[PDB]
Amino acid sequence: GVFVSNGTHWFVTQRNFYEPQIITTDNTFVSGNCDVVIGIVNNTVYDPLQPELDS
Amino acid sequence: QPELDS
Amino acid sequence: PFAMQMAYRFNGIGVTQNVLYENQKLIANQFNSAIGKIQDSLSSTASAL
Ligand SMILES: *[C@@H]1O[C@H](CO)[C@@H](O[C@@H]2O[C@H](CO)[C@@H](O)[C@H](O)[C@H]2NC(C)=O)[C@H](O)[C@H]1NC(C)=O
Ligand SMILES: *[C@@H]1O[C@H](CO)[C@@H](O[C@@H]2O[C@H](CO)[C@@H](O)[C@H](O)[C@H]2NC(C)=O)[C@H](O)[C@H]1NC(C)=O
Ligand SMILES: *[C@@H]1O[C@H](CO)[C@@H](O)[C@H](O)[C@H]1NC(C)=O
Repeated sequence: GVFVSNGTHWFVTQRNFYEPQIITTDNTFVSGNCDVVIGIVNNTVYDPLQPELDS
Repeated sequence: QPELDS
Repeated sequence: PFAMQMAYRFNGIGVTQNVLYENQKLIANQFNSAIGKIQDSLSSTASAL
């Protein structure tokens, strides 16, 4: 999918039907550092497991 | 979750 | 945007889209050179058509 902004918050959605999701680490993949992407944006990436695996 | 509850 | 279009077309041939984003200037320079080669091959030939 694509990263979209509704004006204040960032989401990820599929390209052919608008259905926004919270950006997690099951949604995305990591590659490299932030200085070789023209147009990169600062935001947070949620961990979907760790706030309730702290046991 | 229900096994690595360290 | 055109670089996001090109990233999704890289994704269509089985290459991950970070390859496009990390090599964006090299890919655009290779494209502009190939367009120039078409143009001077049509300015210097006889029977392409
Ligand atoms: C963009 O999405 C965010 C998150 O879904 C919206 O934030 C919510 O706004 C309503 C009212 O404005 C609040 O009651 C909620 O508590 C907010 N949620 C969060 C998580 O902050 C935001 O309003 C949306 N912006 C637009 C322009 O639609
Ligand atoms: C996004 O966040 C980073 C920090 O995580 C910002 O990077 C800093 O930018 C200032 C301004 O040029 C530099 O002095 C710092 O050295 C940068 N930090 C690092 C670690 O490189 C960046 O400016 C933010 N982007 C935007 C658009 O605000
Ligand atoms: C988009 O254009 C603005 C100027 O209108 C420029 O500052 C910015 O770098 C451009 N972003 C990308 C991703 O090319």
